[PDB]
Amino acid sequence: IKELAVDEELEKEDGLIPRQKSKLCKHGDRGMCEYCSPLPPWDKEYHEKNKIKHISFHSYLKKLNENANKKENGSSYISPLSEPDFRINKRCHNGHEPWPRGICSKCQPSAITLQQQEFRMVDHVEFQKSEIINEFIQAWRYTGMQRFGYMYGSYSKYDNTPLGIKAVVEAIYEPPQHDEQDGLTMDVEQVKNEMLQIDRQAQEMGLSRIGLIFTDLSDAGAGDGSVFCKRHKDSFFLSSLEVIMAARHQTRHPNVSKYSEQGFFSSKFVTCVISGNLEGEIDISSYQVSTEAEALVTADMISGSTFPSMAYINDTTDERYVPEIFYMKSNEYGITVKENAKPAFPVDYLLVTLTHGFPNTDTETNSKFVSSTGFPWSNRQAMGQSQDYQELKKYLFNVASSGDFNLLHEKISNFHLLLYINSLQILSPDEWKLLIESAVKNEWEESLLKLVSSAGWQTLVMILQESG
Amino acid sequence: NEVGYDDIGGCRKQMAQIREMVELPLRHPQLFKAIGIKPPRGVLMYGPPGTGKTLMARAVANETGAFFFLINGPEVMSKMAGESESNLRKAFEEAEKNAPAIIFIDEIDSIAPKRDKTNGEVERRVVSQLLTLMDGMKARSNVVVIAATNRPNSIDPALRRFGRFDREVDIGIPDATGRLEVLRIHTKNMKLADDVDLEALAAETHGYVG
Amino acid sequence: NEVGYDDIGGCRKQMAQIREMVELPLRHPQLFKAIGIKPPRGVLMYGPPGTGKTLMARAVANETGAFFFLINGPEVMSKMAGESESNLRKAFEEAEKNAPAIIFIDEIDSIAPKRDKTNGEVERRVVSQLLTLMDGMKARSNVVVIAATNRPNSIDPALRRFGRFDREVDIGIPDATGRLEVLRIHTKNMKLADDVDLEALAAETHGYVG
Ligand SMILES: Nc1ncnc2c1ncn2[C@@H]1O[C@H](COP(=O)(O)OP(=O)(O)OP(=O)(O)O)[C@@H](O)[C@H]1O
Ligand SMILES: Nc1ncnc2c1ncn2[C@@H]1O[C@H](COP(=O)(O)OP(=O)(O)OP(=O)(O)O)[C@@H](O)[C@H]1O
Ligand SMILES: [Zn+2]
Ligand SMILES: [Zn+2]
Repeated sequence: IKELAVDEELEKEDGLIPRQKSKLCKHGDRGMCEYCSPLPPWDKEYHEKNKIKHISFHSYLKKLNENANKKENGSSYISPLSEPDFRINKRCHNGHEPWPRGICSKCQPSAITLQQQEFRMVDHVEFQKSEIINEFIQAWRYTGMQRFGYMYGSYSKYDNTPLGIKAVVEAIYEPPQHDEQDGLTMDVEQVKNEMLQIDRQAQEMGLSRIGLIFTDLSDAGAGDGSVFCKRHKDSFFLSSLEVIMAARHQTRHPNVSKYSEQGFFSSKFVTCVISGNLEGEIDISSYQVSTEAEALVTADMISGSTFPSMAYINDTTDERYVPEIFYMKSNEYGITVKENAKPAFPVDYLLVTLTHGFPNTDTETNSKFVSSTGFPWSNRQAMGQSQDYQELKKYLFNVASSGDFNLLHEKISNFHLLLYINSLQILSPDEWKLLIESAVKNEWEESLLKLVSSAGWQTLVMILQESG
Repeated sequence: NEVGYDDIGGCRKQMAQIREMVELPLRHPQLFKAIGIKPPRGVLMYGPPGTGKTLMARAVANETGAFFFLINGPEVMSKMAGESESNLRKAFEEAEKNAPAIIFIDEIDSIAPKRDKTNGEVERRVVSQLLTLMDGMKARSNVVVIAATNRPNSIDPALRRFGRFDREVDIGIPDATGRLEVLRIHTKNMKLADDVDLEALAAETHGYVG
Repeated sequence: NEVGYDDIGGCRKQMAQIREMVELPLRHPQLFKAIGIKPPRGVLMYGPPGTGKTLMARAVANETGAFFFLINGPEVMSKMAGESESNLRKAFEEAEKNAPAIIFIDEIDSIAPKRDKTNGEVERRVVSQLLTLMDGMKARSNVVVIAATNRPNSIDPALRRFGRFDREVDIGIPDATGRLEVLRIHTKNMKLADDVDLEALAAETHGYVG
């Protein structure tokens, strides 16, 4: 099987950390005893020294390869990187062949200790431009209600975190949803039918749906104060209703891995939320879900509770056997061992954090999508920017009826403009594929003149001039 | 189901010694003001196993009408050191506002064994928490704690001091008239025959406990 | 409040042996120690408990103006393995930048006992780092480690090698001429006294440590 091009590059590099000679070393200069030996990239002591709170899963893959492959014979190639299962094997390899009549300890799911995950799949989410997500908050500034979107992007290496993958996003697509002041809830059938055609155009453009965003602002008084502070240390970090939508999105998009026995493991999916800081701004934060316990129990046992920090655990009806969930908390006198014989266990423990950021404006490798970021989006029907062909006379117009190719190609690289053109499918699919590849790639000057000489682009500007 | 005076037998002379020892601080505290000396707080029952010492503690609690609470032996040791001390503190707080009350604990040998033979860490953990809570409480709430074991010198000897556990009560085996009363309670639902004699089975089993 | 120059009676006839291993690396390294002899850095003070070493090490730091340190045996070694190593490593690099410096170590027997029946390996970890850090300080580091203990035979024989620990000085119990200065120090703070000399009282207190 074949993995991603980014995932195979992190596997080949060892990522060792070099050290220097010290006063504690008693050996010679041409050697190393223990104090200047090469440090492994999975040691968590070096991680918390530089305030890195997770061990960068590609290095966690290396720390399990040392346990799988040894100096001894072995002759196995097991590679035990699989999803730990809480479901019940029906055959059970014993005399209690039905679960209605019989269950023993080798098939019973053990009591969940609630230990936090030490490794994250995505180590650092990054963005492309501050003007891209400024249009997303501007949707709230016009209708006053919450929004929703899906992030399309790619992946590359990250040199800050040892053996880490960074998440790059390029554009944000919004599905048609019904907004509300308190929260939001849309139909999953019309979104999945709409997201199927966007994945078609994302393949030729080199994009993949790897993220989503949802807003939560609660403006205070619209004067000096920006927003309220809903999510803090004493309150919930992520609501339990949005854990369900984050869990189903990770199971729909698996990550291919040759080390896993099933063929897919350790999904690379980000969930970002606009919530605001403690003091005064609308700074965002992102956390992703845990694979070890939460990713498998969401198929059978997650039920909604009235508290945003916790989630209710329901009962067993003849196939849905669940084990007891335990966690430690302080009582009125001291700190005690596991107490939970009670439902509504918290879900903030099962989240691992990420580091969001925006790159510097002075230099970058590329940006690939900065045309205007002011074009009316596809499914923004709550706002007034959902126009017909009247907008195409205002937006591009083949500027001033005779456009220069340095000023014409800079507008054609928009994500939602190219996704609006092919829906009319005036051009051929072969000429459309070279149209979107010219706008997204470099050395575009020889191929842009091929587009203007084609009869399909001439019919597009002729059918636009007669219409309003 | 609740138990009373008729549901036990054999130790009727022994029960009357425990009767006047626990019903005087509960019902009539005016004798404490008249004589000016502290009535006892902790009694200790012991003897051979299977003599119904747990049944006698439920009989003296329901008939007096006090707030009864039970603390079993191995249920404290089934937890760890953290939550077992918190459960012991919660039992003594609810009995203070519900005065008069009886805090009956059971199986003190599992909690307090002989410490000097196995000088350990947990052998002085839960008993030192109990000793600062038993000797430390003072609110004149006239509550009585009852202990139960199978051997009087198997427990740690520091518990048998003044103010904590002073009155020792032995629970002996019933006599011929005593063991007759035990089977009459159990055979209330057993449809026996007419040829079964009542006094014949008492002389048959010489040293049988209830 | 600090110690004076001598301030301890009954040691001035042997205080030069501890002193002469200090100024001779620093006051004359050109004509006295440039022949090709490395300076010995490891001394070993011992004796009965109460002869006052802990101080004697304070007196040589005041008489020479050198930097002083304080490391107790069962205090630093009672921490973690990485915690005791970090306090050991940060003390020697601090002593390098303020030469001359004196690193006082007490109670060597608790860190390095004999290996005839003392099973287990938790003591040999920290004593291997002490012999490691005593090597790479050859050139100009004016440091003299002072090891304080009670019995010289209880220390491990591996510590007594070339360069690690060479001097074994033993301050002894003073006589009537020695303990008279000890009585002279602790009576000059008194307001008045009798008309009887202190040597008449110190004559019968022969086996009495200072
Ligand atoms: N009046 C009575 N005297 C003696 N035994 C009785 C009496 N009434 C009933 N019994 C019988 O004796 C048993 C009582 O024993 P019990 O349950 O107290 O065990 P125990 O070992 O004394 O309790 P613990 O485990 O607290 O020591 C009952 O099973 C009951 O059938
Ligand atoms: N010249 C002297 N000889 C003996 N004792 C003295 C002298 N001068 C002062 N003393 C007294 O003896 C004490 C010195 O004891 P010290 O502090 O050395 O205890 P120690 O047990 O020897 O130290 P350690 O804990 O390192 O073994 C001081 O408190 C001091 O009052
Ligand atoms: Zn080394
Ligand atoms: Zn089974």
